[PDB]
Amino acid sequence: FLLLLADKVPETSLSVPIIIRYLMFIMILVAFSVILSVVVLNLHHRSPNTHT
Amino acid sequence: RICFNHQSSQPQTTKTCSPGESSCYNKQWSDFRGTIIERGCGCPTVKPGIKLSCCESEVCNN
Amino acid sequence: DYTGKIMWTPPAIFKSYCEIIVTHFPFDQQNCTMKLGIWTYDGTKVSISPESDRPDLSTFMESGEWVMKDYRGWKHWVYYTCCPDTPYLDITYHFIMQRIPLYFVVNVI
Ligand SMILES: *[C@@H]1O[C@H](CO)[C@@H](O[C@@H]2O[C@H](CO)[C@@H](O[C@@H]3O[C@H](CO[C@H]4O[C@H](CO[C@H]5O[C@H](CO)[C@@H](O)[C@H](O)[C@@H]5O[C@H]5O[C@H](CO)[C@@H](O)[C@H](O)[C@@H]5O)[C@@H](O)[C@H](O[C@H]5O[C@H](CO)[C@@H](O)[C@H](O)[C@@H]5O)[C@@H]4O)[C@@H](O)[C@H](O[C@H]4O[C@H](CO)[C@@H](O)[C@H](O)[C@@H]4O[C@H]4O[C@H](CO)[C@@H](O)[C@H](O)[C@@H]4O)[C@@H]3O)[C@H](O)[C@H]2NC(C)=O)[C@H](O)[C@H]1NC(C)=O
Repeated sequence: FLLLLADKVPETSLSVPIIIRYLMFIMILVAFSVILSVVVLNLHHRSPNTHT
Repeated sequence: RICFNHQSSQPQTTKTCSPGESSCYNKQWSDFRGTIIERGCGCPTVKPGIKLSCCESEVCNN
Repeated sequence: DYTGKIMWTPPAIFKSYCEIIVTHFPFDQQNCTMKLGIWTYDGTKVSISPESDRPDLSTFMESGEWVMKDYRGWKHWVYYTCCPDTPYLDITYHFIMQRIPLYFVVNVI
């Protein structure tokens, strides 16, 4: 979707358009979902031979 | 410390270099209209088309 | 005016060849010039002289991608080995331009 929008957004540096702010919000949210899923899987695959 | 600072075929004129400078240079190159000679103080870096000379005497860059 | 003094102020779109150092992009500063001179006459027939030490930016439209840091104009006298007492004149205006690195930090970095 970022690629899709790369050719339609003004190339000025006095502010960031609300649509790009929304896309970065969603992107960072997906990234944190990835991080916390890794954490959940790490907790799930623990055992007494490795962790107390 | 004293160099020539005139250009091309202009009447001769000299300058006193800064304290600690010992050299004098002579750049020559040709543009679309003719040949230019640049005389001054020091020894600079020149692009690979210029005839650069440097001398550590006095008034020896003519 | 009745004394013969002429003031002519025509518009122009200038497309100048400006070297672009890209070592520090998108945090780069550029030094772009505009060399002007009389084409067929030498400084003994047609002399030129700058009106002020630096360009007029009183009605300058702000850019959005660039910030004007400094600007100056310099006049040069050039003599050739062939012709000992004929100078060739030119005024060169330079503009030191700093880029605004927000679009590229939010979109690439
Ligand atoms: C961004 O990019 C820009 C473009 O690249 C870049 O611009 C450059 O900026 C620098 C400044 O930082 C500019 O350098 C200055 O240029 C001035 C103009 O130079 C030309 O004119 C000189 C004067 O010519 C007259 O006088 C001669 C005798 O003095 C005569 O022989 C001439 O015939 C002529 O006489 C006419 O005028 C007289 C008075 O007006 C009059 O009496 C007479 O009758 C007649 O009408 C020339 O000497 C000079 O030529 C030299 O340089 C060229 C190469 O450029 C050589 O090939 C020549 O052989 C020759 O050496 C130019 O044609 C200079 O005046 C100015 O010099 C002063 O400052 C320097 C500092 O280094 C001193 O070394 C120098 O002695 C001068 O000192 C005096 O003034 C300073 C303050 O200014 C002070 O110390 C003290 O008062 C001192 O007495 C200087 O060099 C440069 O030209 C720009 N380049 C351009 C525009 O292309 C810009 O910096 C960049 N920005 C960045 C990177 O930040």
